[PDB]
Amino acid sequence: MTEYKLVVVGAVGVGKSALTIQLIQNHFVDEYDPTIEDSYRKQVVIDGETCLLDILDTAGQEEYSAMRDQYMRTGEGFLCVFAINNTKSFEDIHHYREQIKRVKDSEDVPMVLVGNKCDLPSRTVDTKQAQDLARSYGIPFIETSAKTRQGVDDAFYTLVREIRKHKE
Ligand SMILES: C#Cc1c(F)ccc2cc(O)cc(-c3ncc4c(N5CCC[C@@](C)(O)C5)nc(OC[C@@]56CCCN5CC(=C(F)F)C6)nc4c3F)c12
Ligand SMILES: Nc1nc2c(ncn2[C@@H]2O[C@H](COP(=O)(O)OP(=O)(O)O)[C@@H](O)[C@H]2O)c(=O)[nH]1
Ligand SMILES: [Mg+2]
Repeated sequence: MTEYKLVVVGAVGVGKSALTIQLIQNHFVDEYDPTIEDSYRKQVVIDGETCLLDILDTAGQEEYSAMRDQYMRTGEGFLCVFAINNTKSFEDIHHYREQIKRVKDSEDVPMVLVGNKCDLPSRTVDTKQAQDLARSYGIPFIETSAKTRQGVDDAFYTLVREIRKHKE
């Protein structure tokens, strides 16, 4: 197996847990303890490669430590998640990218921008806005629904592809 260490980041309530559990366990959790942080492992084939995905679903308080810095820099690629009905979560993306670039000490870290909850009727964050930000960082952008499972496999598999590209 090729191992890939993925970290899922973004504001409380954007659906980091629901995206992870949809990929790992194939069901939608309506309630998942917002404070619970953990890593989940999944064997999957991506473009014919047998991959062991090790996925950190981030949680807890805004706390900076040498320990947390160390845990975060073991990530090889980052899923940067906002909700399409949460303007603040979209505005917070830059902050998360800056903390990733800081602990990785690099301007090129594999990353995918994810707009989650695309099943929801009214959006406050337009696809074009998110596309614009993705093009600026030079990363892929995908809209997902942890609820319907739309885009979920594609989001994680696209991040693995970015990590492969980075390896060259
Ligand atoms: C996240 C993250 C994170 C990385 F992506 C990379 C390296 C990190 C190193 C660290 O020591 C700490 C973090 C980290 N951990 C938690 C974090 C955390 N919490 C509270 C909300 C939910 C959570 C799961 O994101 C955990 N929250 C934030 O920023 C939240 C905002 C909202 C209030 C003001 N904060 C600053 C901000 C902006 F836009 F300026 C967004 N950062 C965290 C962080 F950088 C790193
Ligand atoms: N409608 C809808 N609700 C979602 C989606 N993803 C997550 N949720 C809900 O949004 C809330 C927060 O999700 P959670 O995964 O706990 O967010 P986290 O704090 O980022 O882990 C929960 O009530 C979830 O059921 C989605 O794609 N569509
Ligand atoms: Mg969660």
